[PDB]
Amino acid sequence: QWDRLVLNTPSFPSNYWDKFVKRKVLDKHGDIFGRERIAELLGMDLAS
Amino acid sequence: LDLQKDMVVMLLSLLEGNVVNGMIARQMVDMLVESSSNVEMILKFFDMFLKLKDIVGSEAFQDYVTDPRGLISKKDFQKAMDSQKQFTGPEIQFLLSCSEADENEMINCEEFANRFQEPARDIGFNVAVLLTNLSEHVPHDPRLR
Repeated sequence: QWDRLVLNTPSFPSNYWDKFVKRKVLDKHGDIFGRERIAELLGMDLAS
Repeated sequence: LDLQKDMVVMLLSLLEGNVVNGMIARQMVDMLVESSSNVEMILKFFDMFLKLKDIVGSEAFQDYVTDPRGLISKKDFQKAMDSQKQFTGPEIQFLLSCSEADENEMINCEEFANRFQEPARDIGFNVAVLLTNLSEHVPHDPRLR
């Protein structure tokens, strides 16, 4: 419940080395869940 | 489909008592390899409709569904299927042909996704059992992989 607060934060992976977790999650999860829905959950700007 | 189940039951009976790398198991693998394209077609039928049931319940697909009655037009169905990127163009065309769209080109996705589930369950399970049996009793056969 608390970790739900960092998903959309611009600095989610600050200490963890993998800085592309959001990209990875969106690519596997997005077709079945919706790319825009995943981008909103992870605070990603698809255009940029 | 029930007749296919009976035939697969006969094949499993032929496999009764089979040993690893048994002659009858190897002959059955040869028969399946000889029928490769048709076996592939049957497996693709089962896989396509299982994936259809999985997709129709997905949030992304339901986003393309908008009509109050819950019916999706053929064109919205095509758009939704393309987005999921799990079916090919010919596969989506075949699904549209099977969809049984009404006079207004509206598909009842729930009925379409549940139509072939119960009828194909017995033969599907028996095919899974046959493949598992053959795989476990003919371990090093790249053709069965």
